[PDB]
Amino acid sequence: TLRAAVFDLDGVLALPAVFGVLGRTEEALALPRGLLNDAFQKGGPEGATTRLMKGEITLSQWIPLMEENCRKCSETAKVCLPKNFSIKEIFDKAISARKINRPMLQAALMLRKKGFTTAILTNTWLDDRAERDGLAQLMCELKMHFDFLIESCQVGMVKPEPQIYKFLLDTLKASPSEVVFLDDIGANLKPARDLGMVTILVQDTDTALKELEKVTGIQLLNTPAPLPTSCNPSDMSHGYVTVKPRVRLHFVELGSGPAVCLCHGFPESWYSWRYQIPALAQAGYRVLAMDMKGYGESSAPPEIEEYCMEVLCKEMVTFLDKLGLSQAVFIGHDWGGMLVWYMALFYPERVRAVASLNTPFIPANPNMSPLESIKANPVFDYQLYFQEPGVAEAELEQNLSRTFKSLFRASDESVLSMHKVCEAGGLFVNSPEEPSLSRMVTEEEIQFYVQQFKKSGFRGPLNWYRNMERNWKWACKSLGRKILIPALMVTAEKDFVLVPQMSQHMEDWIPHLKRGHIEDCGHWTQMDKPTEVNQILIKWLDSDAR
Amino acid sequence: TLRAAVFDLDGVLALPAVFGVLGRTEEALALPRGLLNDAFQKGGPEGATTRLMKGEITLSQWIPLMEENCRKCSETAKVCLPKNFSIKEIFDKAISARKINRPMLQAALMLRKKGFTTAILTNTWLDDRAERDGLAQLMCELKMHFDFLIESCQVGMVKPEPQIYKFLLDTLKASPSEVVFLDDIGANLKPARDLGMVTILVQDTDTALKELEKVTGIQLLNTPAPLPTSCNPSDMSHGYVTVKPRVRLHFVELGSGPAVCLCHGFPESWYSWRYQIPALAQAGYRVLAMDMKGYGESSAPPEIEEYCMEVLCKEMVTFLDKLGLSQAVFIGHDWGGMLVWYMALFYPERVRAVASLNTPFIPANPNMSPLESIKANPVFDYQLYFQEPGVAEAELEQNLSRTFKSLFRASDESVLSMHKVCEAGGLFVNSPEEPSLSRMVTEEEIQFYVQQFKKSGFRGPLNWYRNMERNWKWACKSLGRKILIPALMVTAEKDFVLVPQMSQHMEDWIPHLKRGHIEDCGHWTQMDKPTEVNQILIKWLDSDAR
Ligand SMILES: Cn1c(N)c(N2CCCCC2)c(=O)[nH]c1=O
Ligand SMILES: Cn1c(N)c(N2CCCCC2)c(=O)[nH]c1=O
Ligand SMILES: [Mg+2]
Ligand SMILES: [Mg+2]
Repeated sequence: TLRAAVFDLDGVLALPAVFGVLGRTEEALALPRGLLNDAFQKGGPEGATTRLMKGEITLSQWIPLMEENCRKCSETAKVCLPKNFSIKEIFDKAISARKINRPMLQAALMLRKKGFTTAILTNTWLDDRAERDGLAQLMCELKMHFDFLIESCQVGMVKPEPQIYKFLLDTLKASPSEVVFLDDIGANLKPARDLGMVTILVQDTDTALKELEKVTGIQLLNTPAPLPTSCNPSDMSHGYVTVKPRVRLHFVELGSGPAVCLCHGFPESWYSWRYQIPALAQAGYRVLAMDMKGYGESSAPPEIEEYCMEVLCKEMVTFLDKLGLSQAVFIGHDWGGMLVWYMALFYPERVRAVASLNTPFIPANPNMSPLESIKANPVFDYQLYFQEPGVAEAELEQNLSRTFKSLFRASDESVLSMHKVCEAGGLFVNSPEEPSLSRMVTEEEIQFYVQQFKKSGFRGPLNWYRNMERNWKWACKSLGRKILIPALMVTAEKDFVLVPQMSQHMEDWIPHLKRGHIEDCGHWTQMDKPTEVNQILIKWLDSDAR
Repeated sequence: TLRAAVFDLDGVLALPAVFGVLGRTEEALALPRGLLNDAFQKGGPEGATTRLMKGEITLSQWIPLMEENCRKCSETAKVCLPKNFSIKEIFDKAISARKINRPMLQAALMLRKKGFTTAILTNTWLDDRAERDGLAQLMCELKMHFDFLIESCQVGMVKPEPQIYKFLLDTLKASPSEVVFLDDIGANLKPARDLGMVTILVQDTDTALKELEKVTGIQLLNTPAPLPTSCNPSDMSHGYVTVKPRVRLHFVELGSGPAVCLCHGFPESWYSWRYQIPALAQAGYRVLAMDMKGYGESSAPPEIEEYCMEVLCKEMVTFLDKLGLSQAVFIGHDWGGMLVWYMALFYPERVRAVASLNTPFIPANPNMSPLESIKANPVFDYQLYFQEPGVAEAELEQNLSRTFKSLFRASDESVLSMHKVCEAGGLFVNSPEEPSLSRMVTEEEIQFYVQQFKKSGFRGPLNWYRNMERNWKWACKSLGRKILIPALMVTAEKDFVLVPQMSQHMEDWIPHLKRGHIEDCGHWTQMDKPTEVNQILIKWLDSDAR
């Protein structure tokens, strides 16, 4: 029967509440108990604060009204306000003090995931203070997780007036007995209750979640640790830049602050960074998640040499130029990892910082041809399989579902040995027709990649492996150099190809190199361990790219 | 015969040159004359500096090599280097000291405009210093104006080695006698001269321009003040955001730093900001130039109410939300101007600063219906003409060329009175079939707008005028408020509709309002006076949005 959950903001989705800054201030300053609260509510439905909450006047216009209220209350209470008493100051601090109550957001997220319509209904104000960005940020971080946000000052109504609850019901398209509504103010519950809504009086969070959990019959408390926020492809800003006549690059873009350019591996997509994109934006960065050349909505010319590193890097430079970016932080995985190390080596003026997941930096060997080098590691045999134009294409294109469902698997779920791929005749010769779904991905996610690869298939992506000689000769030019810009290498314990030991000599070429290491993590790092990837990246960005 | 011009960077396109920081430093510090220069060149083709300029080693690797050179030179000159002597320090300062030599860039721009292929050919380095962004910025600002930039450290060759000039010729696809090449170092000219290139030894800029002007037969010196940099539509990053199921907004995006969202008027385009887009990026801002709803590559639903202010503003808010932007600066012109004032009034938490060109803020009159209000000004008659769906569409769509060529004219070139448009039967009933081209626009520019309006025509744009009652009622909600965030109103002397006197009472509603005023400037502000618009905006952004 319950179909919808509605949350207040102050004291429910965000803590501490401001009403409790009035109380704390009165104490701190030894003012009569309740004095500030009395000034706040002065005049009831006709007072300054209701005008504020209804959108009639802005925060800044209200501040001196509260001021006057406070003087009038202190005069009748026959006390003096303290020299330097300041409403602006009290509220500035209160508004910046208040953070998202994570357990409550997590319970709302959970209810939405099992099918609840969720809404935030709040008494709030039009904030024109110099410091208003703070609150704008909070509301953005919160509102994205909900079906609706109803704000008193946008609708001209306030809790507890009954018309707002009618407006709520109509927005939900639900009847009162389908709604649970949580608030920290009992008078605000009363009208919800009159209509027959389940209402929860929120004091400490855990008790309200207990009541919410009992009343919905869904686990909300003690639940396992949830994944980071993912990206819905059709809610993203999509960007397109032509870097030369036949080639346009596509990217998804989110957030503001230093530019951070994300470069995926083979055979992937911008969407491989779906767990990192909202977290890095949230952390104060401008994320640009690419489709690399050959993929998704980026161009995919047929010719092998279009995909050598030299050209790929020059095109990434052109990308910054057309976007008007003097630098970006470059973070890559797998092939995207090899590329960013090259950006570091050939265009350090354009790289604010560099990081790689899985892909080590190993200088080219000027004496050994890369083909020969490759034969020296049984686990790189798949690379030789990939050389002959057409062969890997036909296997990889034959059944896209099975391709992604076979590749994208956690380390304890593998279905492809990387062993003697050439001899076997294929990458999948000995894996199922219909693979089971990895714990790492939903069916919908597999299908996005399938739809992406329907545009150009595997020729462009495979081409990235078909320039071993050209990249070797180019890389040899850089053997005298070191990487001396900020740099982060992230190893993944259970990547059986890019093993962590392959990265061991990196400090000889990158002496100030920083590291993270992720246990129990296979090759598809970003989706296998998205929580730990995000922590290691944000911590490194904040300390080394900021 | 001369088809190509080639410029050096240090001492030609950028001043002061660094070689002249070696000289200045020796003086400043009372070291033997030439000592630093000797350490710099130590070892000639095999020395640290040639390795640097060839890309073998990075700037940071080079610094201690120069150091050692300097010690060895001071030992043989039997002098002491000064306590705290520091190469890193000397070059940090030198590299940040050096700016674009504007008269030289302006001469290159001019030669390119009359058909020269232009190139920058420079001895430079792979810069990995903590401060490398400085140089990255300079190179970006410079390189966009040229056909090629050839860098010693990317090609593995250096001036004066002859192979670089051969590489130059091949890049130009020109023969030596078609090339003028300018350098401040005579030894670098010598090989150009051996091949039969016109060469110019650059000491003071003006003399070299005199020689360049005589040798090309094109005026370069004393030329009139050029326009700001414009945008080539196909070199821009194009962005797309879906704000709700039927509506996607298109924008062009350039630069990094605080977000600045540009909102054009009727019947315009993102491209109306082509003169401001490169200047504001260059000034340290992230520009987002919209196609507003109804225009260009943004969606254009048929229904009138899709274009009322309330919906338009909510959709702009959604736009920030999906881009992950807590705020943008909003700068509008004409209709875009009315909109940004509404963003200021209804979402001040989301507006970092607001500016309008031409469009004043005039509070809705709660006693007078807006239709009646509109009849009160003979020069708003065109607004009534625009009400009847279909009528203005048919006139405006009939001949797109003539539409834009009639509208887009400077104030002394007008062809349409705004007088009794209804009575006359149209906006163009008494203007030419084939109008002449305004000084403000080239034929190509008129045609971009024509191509844009071929996608959706004039229904969506006209709709912006068809919600006078709905916007009035909405605007009445805001009559108690003031705008107290930073705000800039720009009047244009010769706009005969949005006259400057219409803005006179603005300080009653916006008490800290700043102003600029542009003389001799008609309605199409951004293109009529792009240089003065840019100065007034950058100066206001830098002081009020920063
Ligand atoms: C299971 N696995 C795995 N499939 C890969 N591939 C990445 C994509 C191309 C083929 C190899 C890897 O690099 N490391 C692994 O551990
Ligand atoms: C010449 N002129 C002019 N055409 C306009 N229009 C803008 C576009 C819609 C019709 C009116 C104006 O607002 N001010 C002017 O001075
Ligand atoms: Mg509350
Ligand atoms: Mg020079």
